[PDB]
Amino acid sequence: IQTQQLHAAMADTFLEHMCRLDIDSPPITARNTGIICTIGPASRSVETLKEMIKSGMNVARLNFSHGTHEYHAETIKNVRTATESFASDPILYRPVAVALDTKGPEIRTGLIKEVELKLKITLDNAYMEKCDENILWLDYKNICEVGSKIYVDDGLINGGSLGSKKGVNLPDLPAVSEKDIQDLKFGVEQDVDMVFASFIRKASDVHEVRKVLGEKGKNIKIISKIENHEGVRRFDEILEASDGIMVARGDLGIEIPAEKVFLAQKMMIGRCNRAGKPVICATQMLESMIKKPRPTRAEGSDVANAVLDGADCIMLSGETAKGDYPLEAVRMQHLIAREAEAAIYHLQLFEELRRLAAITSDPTEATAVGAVEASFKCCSGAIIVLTKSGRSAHQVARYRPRAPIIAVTRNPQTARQAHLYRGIFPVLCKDPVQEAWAEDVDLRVNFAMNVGKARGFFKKGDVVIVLTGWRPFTNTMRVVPVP
Amino acid sequence: IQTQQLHAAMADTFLEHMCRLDIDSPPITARNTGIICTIGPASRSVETLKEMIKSGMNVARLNFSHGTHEYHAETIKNVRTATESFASDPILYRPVAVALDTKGPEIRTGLIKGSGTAEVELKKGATLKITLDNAYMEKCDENILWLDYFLVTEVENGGSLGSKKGVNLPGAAVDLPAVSEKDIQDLKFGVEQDVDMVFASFIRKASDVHEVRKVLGEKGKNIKIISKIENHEGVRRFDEILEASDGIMVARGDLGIEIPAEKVFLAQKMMIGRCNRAGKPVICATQMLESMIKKPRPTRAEGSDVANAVLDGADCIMLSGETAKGDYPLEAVRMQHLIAREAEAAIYHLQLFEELRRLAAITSDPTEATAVGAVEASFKCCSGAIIVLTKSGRSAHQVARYRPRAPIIAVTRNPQTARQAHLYRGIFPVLCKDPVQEAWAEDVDLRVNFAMNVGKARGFFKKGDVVIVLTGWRPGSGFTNTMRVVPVP
Amino acid sequence: IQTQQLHAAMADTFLEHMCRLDIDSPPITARNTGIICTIGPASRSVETLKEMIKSGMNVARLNFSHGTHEYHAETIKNVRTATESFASDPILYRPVAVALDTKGPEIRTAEVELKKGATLKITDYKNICKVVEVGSKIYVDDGLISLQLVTEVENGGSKGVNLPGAAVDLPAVSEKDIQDLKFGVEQDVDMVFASFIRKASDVHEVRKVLGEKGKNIKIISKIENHEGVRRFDEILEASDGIMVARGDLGIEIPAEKVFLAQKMMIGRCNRAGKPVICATQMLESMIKKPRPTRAEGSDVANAVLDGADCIMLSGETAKGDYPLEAVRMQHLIAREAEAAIYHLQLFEELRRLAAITSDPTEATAVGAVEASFKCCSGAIIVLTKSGRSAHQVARYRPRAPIIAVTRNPQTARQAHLYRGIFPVLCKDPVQEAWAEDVDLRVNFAMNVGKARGFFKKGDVVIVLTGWRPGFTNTMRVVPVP
Amino acid sequence: IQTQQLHAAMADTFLEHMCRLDIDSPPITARNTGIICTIGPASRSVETLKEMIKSGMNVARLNFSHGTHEYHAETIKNVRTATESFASDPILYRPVAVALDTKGPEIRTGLIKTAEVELKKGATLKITLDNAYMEKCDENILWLDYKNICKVVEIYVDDGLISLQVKQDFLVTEVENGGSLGSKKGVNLPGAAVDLPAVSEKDIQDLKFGVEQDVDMVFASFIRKASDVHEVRKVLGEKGKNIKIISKIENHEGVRRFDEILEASDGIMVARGDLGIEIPAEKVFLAQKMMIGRCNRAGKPVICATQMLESMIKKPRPTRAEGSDVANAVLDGADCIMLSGETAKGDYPLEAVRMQHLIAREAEAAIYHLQLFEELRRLAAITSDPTEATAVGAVEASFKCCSGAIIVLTKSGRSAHQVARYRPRAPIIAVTRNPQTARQAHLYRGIFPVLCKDPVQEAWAEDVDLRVNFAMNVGKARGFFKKGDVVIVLTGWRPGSGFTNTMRVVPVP
Ligand SMILES: O=P(O)(O)OC[C@H]1O[C@](O)(COP(=O)(O)O)[C@@H](O)[C@@H]1O
Ligand SMILES: O=C([O-])C(=O)[O-]
Ligand SMILES: O=C([O-])C(=O)[O-]
Ligand SMILES: O=C([O-])C(=O)[O-]
Ligand SMILES: O=C([O-])C(=O)[O-]
Ligand SMILES: [Mg+2]
Ligand SMILES: [Mg+2]
Ligand SMILES: [Mg+2]
Ligand SMILES: [Mg+2]
Ligand SMILES: [Mg+2]
Ligand SMILES: [Mg+2]
Ligand SMILES: [Mg+2]
Ligand SMILES: [Mg+2]
Ligand SMILES: [Mg+2]
Repeated sequence: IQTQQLHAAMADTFLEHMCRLDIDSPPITARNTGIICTIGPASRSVETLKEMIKSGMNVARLNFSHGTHEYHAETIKNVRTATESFASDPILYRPVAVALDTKGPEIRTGLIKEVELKLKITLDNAYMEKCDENILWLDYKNICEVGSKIYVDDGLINGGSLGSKKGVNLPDLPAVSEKDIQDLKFGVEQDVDMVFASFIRKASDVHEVRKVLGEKGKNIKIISKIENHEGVRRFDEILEASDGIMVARGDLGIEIPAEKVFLAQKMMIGRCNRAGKPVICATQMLESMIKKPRPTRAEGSDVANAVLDGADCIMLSGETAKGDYPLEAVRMQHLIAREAEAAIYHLQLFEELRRLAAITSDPTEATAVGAVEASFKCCSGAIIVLTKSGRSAHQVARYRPRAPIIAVTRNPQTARQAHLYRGIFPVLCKDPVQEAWAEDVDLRVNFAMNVGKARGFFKKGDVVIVLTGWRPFTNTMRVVPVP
Repeated sequence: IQTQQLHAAMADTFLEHMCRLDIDSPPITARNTGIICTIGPASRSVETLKEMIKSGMNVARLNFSHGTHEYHAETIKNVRTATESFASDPILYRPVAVALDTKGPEIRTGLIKGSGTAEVELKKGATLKITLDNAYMEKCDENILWLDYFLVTEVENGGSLGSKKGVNLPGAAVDLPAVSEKDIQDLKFGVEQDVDMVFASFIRKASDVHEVRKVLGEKGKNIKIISKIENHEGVRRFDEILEASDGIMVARGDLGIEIPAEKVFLAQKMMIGRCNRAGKPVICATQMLESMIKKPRPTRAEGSDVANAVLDGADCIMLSGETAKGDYPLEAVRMQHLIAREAEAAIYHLQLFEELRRLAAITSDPTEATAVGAVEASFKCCSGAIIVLTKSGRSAHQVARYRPRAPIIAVTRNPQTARQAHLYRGIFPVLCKDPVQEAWAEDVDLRVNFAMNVGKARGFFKKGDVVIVLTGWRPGSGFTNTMRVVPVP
Repeated sequence: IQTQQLHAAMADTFLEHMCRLDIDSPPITARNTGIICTIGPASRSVETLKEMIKSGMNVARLNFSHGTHEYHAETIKNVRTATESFASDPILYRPVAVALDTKGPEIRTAEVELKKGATLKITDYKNICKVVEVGSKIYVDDGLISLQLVTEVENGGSKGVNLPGAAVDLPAVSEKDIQDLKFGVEQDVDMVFASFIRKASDVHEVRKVLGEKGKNIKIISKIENHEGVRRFDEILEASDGIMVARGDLGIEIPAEKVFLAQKMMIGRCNRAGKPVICATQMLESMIKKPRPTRAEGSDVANAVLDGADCIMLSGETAKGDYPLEAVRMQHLIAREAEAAIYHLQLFEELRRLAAITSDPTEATAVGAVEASFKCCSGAIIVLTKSGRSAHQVARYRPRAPIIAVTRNPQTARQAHLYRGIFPVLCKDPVQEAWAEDVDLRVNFAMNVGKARGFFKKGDVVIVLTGWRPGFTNTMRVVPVP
Repeated sequence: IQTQQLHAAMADTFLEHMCRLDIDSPPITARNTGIICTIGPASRSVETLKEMIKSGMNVARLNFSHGTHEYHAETIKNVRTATESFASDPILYRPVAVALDTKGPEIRTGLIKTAEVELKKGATLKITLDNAYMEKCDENILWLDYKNICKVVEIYVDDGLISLQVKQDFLVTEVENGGSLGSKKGVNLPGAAVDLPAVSEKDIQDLKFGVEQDVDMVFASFIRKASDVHEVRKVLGEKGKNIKIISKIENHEGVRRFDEILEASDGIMVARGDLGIEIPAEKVFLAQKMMIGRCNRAGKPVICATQMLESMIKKPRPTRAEGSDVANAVLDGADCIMLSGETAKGDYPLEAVRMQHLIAREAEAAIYHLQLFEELRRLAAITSDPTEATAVGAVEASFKCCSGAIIVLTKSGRSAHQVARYRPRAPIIAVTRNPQTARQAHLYRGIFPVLCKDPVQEAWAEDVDLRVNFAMNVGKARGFFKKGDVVIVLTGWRPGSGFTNTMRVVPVP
C-alpha cells in the first residue's frame, strides 16, 4: 500500500482500480519498458551517448534512410565506445543494442544545400541536392486524377519547415531493395542486434529479410514495421514470420486515417502480447520535445497509455536524433514508463494471459508461469533468469510480471537483444565458467543479486524468484530471501 | 459484426478485445462524447461559430482569465446568434451551452503592446525584467512583462509570449483567495447572462465549491459547477470536492506544472474513474491537439490522447488554443469528432457495464431501476437510441451513468436542460418547441415522435429499427417509470 | 441484508458467496421451483389432492407404465375436482397441470433365486441378440440383477430390463404408447413425459401422435440412457423441455456419473431457456419416514442451485406414507436454495451467453430482470396469452417471483414448467376499454401477490404489458397499491 | 479434452462449464478426497479392514459414544494389523489414520429391560430424572442423564427418529412421531442453551486413552465455542500436542461461533446428523456450504459427514440422491467424506467405500478449477513466506502442463498442506519418513501420503533424489503417470522443516 500503486492493484474491478490510482504512491526504482533512441547529429557524440545511456537508453536505432555506411560505422563506434566506458564496473554496465532501420520502399526528397514554406517537384537529378523553397527532387521512378494532394515529411505539408530527405506518401517498390540488401549485409558485418524492416507488407517480405541476413545473421531479430493498410490487414501472417513488431505510427498515421491509428496500435500490441512477441510503439510520442524541454500533456498521456496497452518498448525518433533536448526526452520516457508500469491492472492482465495461454508439456513454459505467479504472491523484488539464448527470459516476460526480470547471460548478443522484451533487465556476467555446473549456475545467481542490490531493485527482507536448469530447458524455480 | 467494432465487443477478455479492434470496422453515425471549445479571436465570428457548431461543437467555453465583461458579452451574443440561426429547423437544431471559466487564484501576465492577440518571440538566454508596476500592465514585450501578483530573470527556453498568460509556482502553498472579488463579479455577470455552467479554476477544497455556489445564489442555483482540479491539493481532496461539485474538469495544463508531468495520467484516470463511479460529468481538457494550433493535422500522440480520454470514460473533451487562437479551429473540432466516434465504438462495454452495475447501489428509485433496465435492453437488441423524455435532465443523466453504446436522445422543452445535457456522455439533447398537449398520453407521443424524426433525419436509425423509449406515467419531473422497446414508426 | 441471503448475494467471489450463507437469513415467502408429484394410491383421493395443492403441488404426474385408462381417467377426474374446488376464489386458485408419463420402449420379463456365477439362458424384446455383443451387460428389476444368449449372473438375487450402452432399436412410440398418448389428448393433458428418448426423430414421432389436437401439448423428453445423453443437443432442440430421469439413467450409465449428466442437461437447458426437470429418489426415504435424510435434503437444494425449473416426487407421493410432508419438504428446501443462488454470476453469464437479437420481447424481458435486481422488486407481473413473454423472463432467472396473468387456462397450467412463474388464471370478462382490461389484470396480480405475502402496499414491482390495443414490450416500475 | 473433463475445464463461464460435463470423459486414476469410515461390528475384523483399505479407506473413525476402552483397543489393534499387512510392499502400502470421536456433551436415555418399546404417535411419555427408573424405561416413563433438563426446556430421541412435544423433576410429552425406543438412545434439545461441560470426565478418560494409543486426530463432538476446543487441547497436553483436533459442528451455537472455533481448531467436521436435528433440516445445506467455504478460505481441512450413502446400510447400491450428495460435497470443496452406519453396522460396507471412491473421483474432475484457483489466490494474503510462494507457484505450474502429480518432500506435512489449499487438479504425492505425518495427511484434499522406509542416505542431495524417485515409482505403479509424463517436484535447499523453496518441472524417469 502507498507504493507501486498497490492499493489500486487489489481492486476487484478495473473501474475501482482506476479510482485508486494515487499520484502520491511512488513507483519502484526498476523500469520495465525498454527505451529505443534514434541517433543523429544531436546525439551521435560520444559524450552525449554516455549521458543518454545513463538517462535510460537501451537500444540505439540507426535510420538508414539517410547517411552513408561510413557515417553509420562511426556512429556505431561511438555508441560502442560510450557503452564500453562503463565496463570497468560490471555491476553497473548497461548492454546497449544496435538496431538497423531499413530505408525500405520509401519516397524521399533531396538536400536543401531547411527552408520555411508559406514549389516545382523536379525529377531531374541535377536538383537531387539543390532542393529548397522552390525546387524539390523526388526518387520514385514508376510515378506517373490530376494529383491533388501530396504528403511530404510525415504529412506535415499548409506551410512549414521543409528539411532534407523528407518522406513522401501515396496512400510497387520491392520490400527489400539492393540498397536494403547492402545495409543488412553491412549490419551483419557490424554485428547489429536487430533489424527494423520498414513497410513490411506481407509474410514473404519477412522471409526475404531473413534470407539476406542468412546463416551469418541467423540470430538477428527481425522486427516488422507496420506502416500502411496492407501491413495491418495481413498482421497475423507478418507476426508469425517476424521476431517482433513496430507500430510505425508516423507513416501509419498517413497511410490510414489518423482517427484510426489507436485502433491499429491496440490491435497489434494485444496480438503481440497474445503471441508473446515484442512490440514497439514508435514515433511522435514526445514530438514537441524537439524544441521544448517539457512534453505536452497529450505526449505524456501517449507514453503512459502505450505502456498500459502492453508495449514492450517505446521509441524516440527525432526527439533524440535531431532535437534540442535529447537527454530530457529519454528521462521523460523513463519517468512516465515507470509510473505507468505501476498503474497496470496486473490482476486482470495475468489472468487473461494465462487463460489465453495453451496447455503445454514444455517444462520451461510451466516453470516460467509458475515463477510469475510466485512473484505476485510474495511481491518479489525481481525474477532472476539464467539464459543463454534469451528464451527462458522471454517466456517469463510474456506473462508480464510486476517485478523486473533480471536475465543473467554470458552471451553479449543475448544481453543486447533482451531489451526488446518488457521487464527484462539483462546483465552480462564476465566471471569464468566454473567447472562444477551447479557452482557456475549459482555463480551467475549471486551476480544478479549484487546488481539488484546495487541498483536498488530490492533490499534486505525482500524475496526474489530464481529460474535455473536442473541438468547440463530451464526447469528449476527457487524462492530465496534477499540478505 | 464488421460494424461499430462489434467483433471486439463480444470478446471474453479485454486482451482479445484489443486483438479484435479493426480499422476497417466503421463506427455508427452518432457521437457520444461532448465537445467543448474555447472561443477566442479565431472563433468569435458568427460565421466561424456557425461552422464550429456544424463541425461538432456542443459547449462554448469563455475564459474570464482575460477579456472584459463587454468583450465576453459580445462573444455570448455571437454564440447565441450562430446557435439560433439553425432554430428555423427544430429537427436539426443543436443546443449549444455557454460555459464560464473563472480567473481564480491565478498569477497572470498582461497585454503585449496593448493587444491580447499580440505575441513576442523570446530567445534562450535573453534577459527579461518581471515588473509589478501597472505602467506596464498593457505594455509587455521581449524585455518587460507585467504580472498581477521587480525580478530580473533569464530565458531557460524561449518561445511565443502572448497576452494574459499564466504563471506557476509549484510546490508552494499559495495564499490567493479561492474566489476573488474579480471572480465574484465574473460569477455575477454569468448569472446575469444566463450561462449554463461554471468552470471554477484551482479548486483546492470543498469550501471553495460552496463559496462559488453561494455567489451564484438562488438565481443561479441551477448553474452547474464544474470544479477544475489543477494542483496537488485538489487531487488530495478530490472526494470532498467531487461531493460538493456538479462535475469535474481535469485541467491538465496547470496540473502538469503543479505536479510532475509523468504523474498527470494517474490523476486523470483516477478522477475520470471516480466521476464515472459517482455518475457526475468529468471533462478532460487542454493540449489534446496542441499541434493543431499551427498545423492542419495532429500528431500521433495527440490522436492517442483524445482516443484514450474517451476510453478512460471522459464525458467531454476540450479544445483551448486550438479553437481560441489557432489557425485550424474547424479541423481541430472535426478531429475530436472523428476520434471520439472511433474510440466510443472501441469501448469494452461488456466489462464496463458489468462494473458500473456492481459498483452501483441497490435503490428503491423507480427511475434508477428503469434507467439501468433501459441500458440492458439497449445492449440486448443493439438499439439505435434510448429516447428519454426529461424536464430537469435527471432521467437522461441516470441513463448516461450506465454508459450505453446507443445514443441517448433526451427530449426536453427546457432550453437550459437541453444545453446542460452536453455534460454527459451520450446525451443528444433535442429542444422541443411544440405546445403542451392537454392529454398527457398525446403529449408523450408528440415528444417521442419528435425524437423519432430527429433520429431518422440524423441517420441514427430508420423505420423498422428498434429503440428504447423512457417516459413517465404522470406529467412533471420525477415520474420516469416506463420503458418501451418499440420499432421505429 | 439479513434476508434471502442478500449478504451472500453481494460477495465478489463464489467462495465468499459460500462463506456468507446464513442459516439465520430467512427466505422470502414466494417459492420459484415447480413441484411435480406422481399421483398414486397414496394421493389419488380428492381430499389428499387438495392438501397436496395447498402444500405446493404444481403438476400431477401420471405414470402410464402401469394402470388402465379407466384408472388414470378417475385419477385425472379427482385431480381436476380437487383443483377446481378452489375456483370460487381466483385469489387462492392454483392452476394444476396434468402430465402423462409414457411407458415407452420398455423391455419386460412367485419368484426364483439367482445365484452368483450361475449361467442363465435368455429366450419381450425380440431383437436383443442384434444389439448386444459377447460380454455385454444386462440389468433386471431396477438394476437388482446383473447378467453378462448364454448369460452369467454377475449380481444375483430373487420386471424391467436395461441393456446399458446397447443401441436398442425398439420403436420410439409403441402401440400402447400411441393409445395412451391418444388417450391423453382426449383427457386434455398439458404435457407429455416421453420415456427413453434416444434421438430427435423420437421426439418428432411423439409429436406426430399428438397431432393438431395436441399441438400445444408440451413434450418433455426423458433422458434415461447413454444414447439420449450423447444425442442430447438434437433432442433438446426438438423438445419443449427435458427430464433428467435419474432412476433409469443410474442403471444405463454408471451411477457415479449421473450427477455429471444432471448438471450438463440443466446447464444446457438453462442456456437454451427450455424447462428442465430433476427427477427420481430426491426424497426417497420419505416413503417410510416423515423426515428426509441429509443427502436427500442436499440433493433437492443442489438441484435448485444447478438451475432446475422443477423438482419431482415419485414413490414419495404415489405410494409412500408421507406425501404431504414430501411436498412440503421440497417446498421448504427449494425456497432456501433459491435464496442461496449466486444471482450476481448467474445473471451475468446468462446474458453473455444470450444472443443479440432485434426481438423487442427479449430485450424487454432481460431489461425487466435487470430492473428487478436493481430495486429488489417484489415481483415481475407479466400479462401473457401464450406464456411466451413470461417464459422469456424466467430464462434470465430473476430473484423475484414472476406473476404471469393469463385468461388461457392451458397457458396457466403449462407455465409451471418454468422456474419462478407463479401463474394466475384471470376469469373476468374482457373490458371494452383496453387500458382498463390491462389494469384489471394487473390489479388481479396485485391482489394475488398481497394475499400470498409476496409483497405489500408500497413495495415496488415490475409490470410487463403491451403498448397498443400484440407483443409484450412495455415495462413499468410501479408501487403496489 | 476427452479426459478429466478437460473441455469443461476450459469454459469461460461456470454455466458453459456445466454444459460441457461429459459422462464419457473418464477421470484420472488418482482420487483426491479422503475417505473416513466409522468402524463397528460390520467392519472390526482384520479381514474386512484389509478389504476396506484396498477399497479406499484412509481414516478409521472410532466413536467413543459407545464401547469400552478394552473394546476400542482391540479395534485399533485390528486396524494396525490390517494396515501393516501391506507393508511388505512399500510401493503400494497405504497409511491408515486412526481417529478418536469423543462422546462429548451427549444426553442419552436409560435402559428398557435388545429390549425396546414401541412409542405411539399421540400417546404420552413421562421424562423422569429419578435414578430408580434408570434401568426401568418403559412405554410411559423414560429416564435420561441430564441434570438441568426441565429448566432449559419450556425433544428428539434416537438420532431424531423419535420426536416429542413437552406438555409440562419430571416432564410430560406427547409422541409426535412413533418408533422403537431402545436403551441409551440419544436426546436433542434444539436451540436450548445446554450447560453440559465441553469435556466430561469420561471425555478426559477417552482422550488420555487416545494419547496412550497414539491416535492421529480427535473428532470433538458438539463443539460450541473456541473455549471448548481449548479444553480438548489442554487434556491432550504436551504429549498429544501433535494430535490434530477436528471440531464437530453439530448445533446452532457452533455455527454462529464458527469463526472462533475454526481459528482454534486444526479442522472442522460438518456433523450433519445432529445438525439436522438442531436446526431445520432444509437449512443444513446452507451450513454445509458455509463451513466448507470458510475452511477452504482458511486452508484448514473440512469433513462432510453423516447419511451420505444412508440407504447402503441395507442395499448394495445407493440412491440417486445419495450419489448426488457425495458429488456435491466434493464440488463444495470438502477435504474428506465420511461413512457412519454404512461401514459401522451396514450390510454393504465394502460397496459403500467403493462408491464414495468412484463418485469422488468423478466429482474431482468436474470442479471448475479455473474459478476456484483464481478466487483462492485473490482471497489469499500477500506474504513473505517462501514456502507459500513456492506452493502457489507449483500449483500454477501444475495447471499449465496438466501435471501427473505434485511430489512434495515434507517431514511435518506443512509443505504438502500449503499446496493442497490451492486445490490443484493433480494429486499431491507427499513423501515423508514421519508415519504420523503420513497418516495425518489424509485430512487434506489431494495429498496422497507415501511412507518412505529407506535409510537416510549419507549424501543429503542423494537422499532427496531417493525420496523423489520413490514418489516416481509409486506414481508409476498406481497409474497416476508414466515415463515421459511431466510432474512437479517440491523440495528444500537445506535439511529440516521450513526450507521448502524449490520447484522442479521434470519428466518422469
Ligand atoms: O513440510 P516441512 O515439514 O517443512 O518439510 C520440508 C522439508 O523437507 C525437505 O524438503 C527435505 O527433507 P529433510 O529435512 O528430512 O531432509 C526440506 O528441505 C524441507 O524444509
Ligand atoms: O518509420 C517509422 O518509424 C514511422 O513511419 O513511424
Ligand atoms: O484551465 C485549464 O483548462 C488548465 O489549466 O488546463
Ligand atoms: O422414468 C423415470 O422417471 C426415471 O427412470 O427416473
Ligand atoms: O456426530 C456426528 O457425526 C453427527 O451428528 O453427524
Ligand atoms: Mg516509416
Ligand atoms: Mg482559466
Ligand atoms: Mg488552468
Ligand atoms: Mg413411465
Ligand atoms: Mg390442457
Ligand atoms: Mg425411467
Ligand atoms: Mg459421537
Ligand atoms: Mg457444535
Ligand atoms: Mg454427533
